[PDB]
Amino acid sequence: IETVPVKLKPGMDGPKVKQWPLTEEKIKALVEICTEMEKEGKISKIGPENPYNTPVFAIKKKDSTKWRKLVDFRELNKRTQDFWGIPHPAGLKKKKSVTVLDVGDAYFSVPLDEDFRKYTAFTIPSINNETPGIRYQYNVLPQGWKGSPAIFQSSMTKILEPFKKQNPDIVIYQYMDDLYVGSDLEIGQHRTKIEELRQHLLRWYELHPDKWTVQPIVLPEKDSWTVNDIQKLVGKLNWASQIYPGIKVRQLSKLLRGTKALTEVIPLTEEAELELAENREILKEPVHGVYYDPSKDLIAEIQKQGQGQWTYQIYQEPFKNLKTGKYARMRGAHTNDVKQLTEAVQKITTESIVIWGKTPKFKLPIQKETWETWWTEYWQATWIPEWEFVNTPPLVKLWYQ
Amino acid sequence: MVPISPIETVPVKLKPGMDGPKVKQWPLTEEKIKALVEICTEMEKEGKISKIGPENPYNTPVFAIWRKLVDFRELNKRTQDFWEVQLGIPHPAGLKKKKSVTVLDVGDAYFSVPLDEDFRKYTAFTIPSINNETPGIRYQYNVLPQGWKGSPAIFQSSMTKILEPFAAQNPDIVIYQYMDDLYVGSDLEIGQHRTKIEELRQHLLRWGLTTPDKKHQKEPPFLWMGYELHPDKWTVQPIVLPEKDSWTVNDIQKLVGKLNWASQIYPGIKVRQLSKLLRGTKALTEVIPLTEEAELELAENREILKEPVHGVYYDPSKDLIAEIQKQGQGQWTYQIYQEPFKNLKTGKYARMRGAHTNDVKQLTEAVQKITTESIVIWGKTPKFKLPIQKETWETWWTEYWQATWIPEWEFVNTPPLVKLWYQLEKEPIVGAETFYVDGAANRETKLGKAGYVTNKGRQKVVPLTNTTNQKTELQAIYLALQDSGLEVNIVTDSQYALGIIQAQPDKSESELVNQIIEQLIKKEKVYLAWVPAHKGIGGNEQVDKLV
Ligand SMILES: Cc1c(Oc2ccccc2OCCn2ccc(=O)[nH]c2=O)cc(CC2CC2)c2ccc(C#N)cc12
Repeated sequence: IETVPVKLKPGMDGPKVKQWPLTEEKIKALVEICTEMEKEGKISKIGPENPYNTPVFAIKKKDSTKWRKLVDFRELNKRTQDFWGIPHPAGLKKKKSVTVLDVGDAYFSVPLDEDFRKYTAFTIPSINNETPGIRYQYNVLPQGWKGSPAIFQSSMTKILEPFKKQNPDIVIYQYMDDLYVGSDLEIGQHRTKIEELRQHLLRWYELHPDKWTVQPIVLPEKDSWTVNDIQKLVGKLNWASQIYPGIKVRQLSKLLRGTKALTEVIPLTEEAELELAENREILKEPVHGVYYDPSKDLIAEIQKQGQGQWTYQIYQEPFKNLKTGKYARMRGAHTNDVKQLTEAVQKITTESIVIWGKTPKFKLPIQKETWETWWTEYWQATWIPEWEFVNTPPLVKLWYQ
Repeated sequence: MVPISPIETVPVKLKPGMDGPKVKQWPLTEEKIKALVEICTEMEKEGKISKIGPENPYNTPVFAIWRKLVDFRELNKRTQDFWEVQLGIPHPAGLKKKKSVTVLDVGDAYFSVPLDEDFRKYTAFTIPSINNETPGIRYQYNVLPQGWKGSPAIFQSSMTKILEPFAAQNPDIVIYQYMDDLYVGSDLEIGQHRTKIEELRQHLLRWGLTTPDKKHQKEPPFLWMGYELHPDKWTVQPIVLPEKDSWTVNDIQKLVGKLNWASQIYPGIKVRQLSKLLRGTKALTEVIPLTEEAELELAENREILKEPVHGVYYDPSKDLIAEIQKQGQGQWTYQIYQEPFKNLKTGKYARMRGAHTNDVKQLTEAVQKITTESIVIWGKTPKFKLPIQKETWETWWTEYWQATWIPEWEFVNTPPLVKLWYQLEKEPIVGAETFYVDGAANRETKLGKAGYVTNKGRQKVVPLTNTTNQKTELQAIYLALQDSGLEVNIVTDSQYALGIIQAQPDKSESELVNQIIEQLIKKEKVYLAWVPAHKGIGGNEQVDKLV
């Protein structure tokens, strides 16, 4: 009910990001939504004296046909001053289950600092540039802005104070417009407790971190090896030697002596079996000296494995993986690679939010134009991470398969 | 006197840390001075400007060309940034046919909208006196000055705010604002349409805005932004292609711009051979001859531009179709239409600057471009007709290491068809010979060797001059492809060669890569395997090529 002054970083002007084209149905949905919000005072129209702009588009979240309004506040977020910190809950990732709630509506009750409102301007575009776009700015705390949770932290703490005092075994975390609730109950008791918390938030996405861990490097176990089998094995072990110190491949390369056919069976010598066993024992241990640095960026790499299978690695230093995984979920994206990649980006980003409380920078195996053309059609999250595009096919593909 | 409605001003400020302009006034001839005194006298009579005292320290130069012209370049440098919604013009192919159409220009556009009074003191200018024997006459603007940075945006926003209620209470008509003109269209009967035009100019008159009282000075066909708009169709204004036996870089730029302009309705325009000459630009004066490909290309451009072609208007009740054809040398042509041989518009796409490429990737990029253009113009993605079999696309995207997607499309059997020219095996081949390849080069002498040793005892080492490591690795693979049967397993350590081949090109700028592609096309089965170098892997002989 009282506005807190908000400013920008020194020497930085407001965002001036071009609005990209939208389909007619998304434009109509945003027209209806923004009209309703204008009748409720959440946004107000602006004149040409406001040169700032932030992209906007429309989505449809899970299990809902209602269009939702999504603002790409990335540029404004990184141009907004740093708000200060609550240490990340290191036990949220250790809990048995976590449920994500959309507490975005609660932001619309808190007014926004007047002098800052000119920086949240956005444009509903028109088809074929026929008429001028409909320009708005926010009067209250907008969803997607990084200052909205920072400002609401006191109010949110006051709201959840009884629930936190009631169940000390339930971890509560907040990121952007989402509230993460970790516990160890039963799925039924979990859902009933979530209904209790959502009505507790009313009067004022099952995710199990235990079923996801880190993945070791595994070598084949065969009774007969071909020249090709041993060539691939030596390639993979040589690659893993960048990660593990003691990997050696000389006794296995000694078997390849000569110009043999690739399909010819080669029996393993005893020295070769010994070297392979030592390499197994080395791979069974974790990686040497792998730490998380909150001052550094998180990098995520995604490889397409085919047949709807995808691998990913989150690291900070090359060969120092903080997390690895393999998203192979099939949910109505059998014939669309971009939809699969987008859902994978969303899941990986969510995991990254749970573990470290921030999003990673993605390296996407897709051409810039395809992704930029289609990614908003399958996006369902309220946040947006950063991404770049790898254009050279990496060789370490099958080494993660 | 009927009370006119007020137009609320737009608060304007200067850029932060800057002050108003202070530019010395130019010396003018006595004739020019008298002319400016008459003009500014009538203007002050009309209320556009007002005399100011000596307190105002800001000044803007003025000239007479009689017509008064104020040079606001410094104030434009010192004025804040505005939001201009004129970023890209509407395309005629996006318009929808209307039975009746009317153009209403707004006379005295910027001179009918008031200026923020706190900002008027920055628009001060002086008229020099005769012989400079008296103080020059000081004036400031009360309305939007033409040539000032903020006039278009403020005028457009004010006009929008005025037009909102009339458009709200008239859903059966369509109104467009553009610069100093309004364009109104409706499918009503001509009498009812003219009536609603009278109501519209009355509603604009309630705010003090005038329209053409006579028969509207512009009737079809309308000439606008290089376009011809007709009652039933649209096209581009006739082209003007200069012909001179000595061409410059600037003339090549103008010719390229004009051909690209004509390509939006004339299908089949090609501009590659003329655009290749723009390498090494920034020198507008030059004499660049043309090759036979460029001369035949421009001759074909005159051949297509020989007879006029028209485009139709958009009908939302019918499907939107876009069809693509391959032209060769990275060139692609497309047509967007709703009924056969009645194009909404046309266009072309040229492949990006790259070392290697294939036709499927280029077709994908053209599809993305057409999709974005279609979302701009019509707000939807069209259905595609593509010269590529469903199975070919299936194999491509299922085996491609990158993620890719094409929206809803169907196969059209119009040669040349896009196809996959080779497919590498996933597992080694039984019964096929195994070629262990290797190459190496001396960094100083540029001398190298490339060759192979196989499981059947076949061997070859070839010496090479003026080469590199990468070239000798590619050369080695190529030697194995030349001397092997229709089925071959190949073992290399070249991460470079594997990087090139795993990108699946069907055409390259490197002749060696193209010869490799031609060899792969002739093969029944090829399995390419990679091993680490210098790891004592028997077979892979780095020492055989290092001699
Ligand atoms: C009359 C007019 C424009 O006219 C229209 C105004 C309102 C709705 C549809 C309109 O045209 C639809 C297509 N069309 C076009 C011409 C014609 O005779 N009949 C017709 O059905 C639309 C634009 C498109 C641009 C403004 C958006 C114009 C642009 C320039 C000029 C001139 N001079 C006139 C314009």
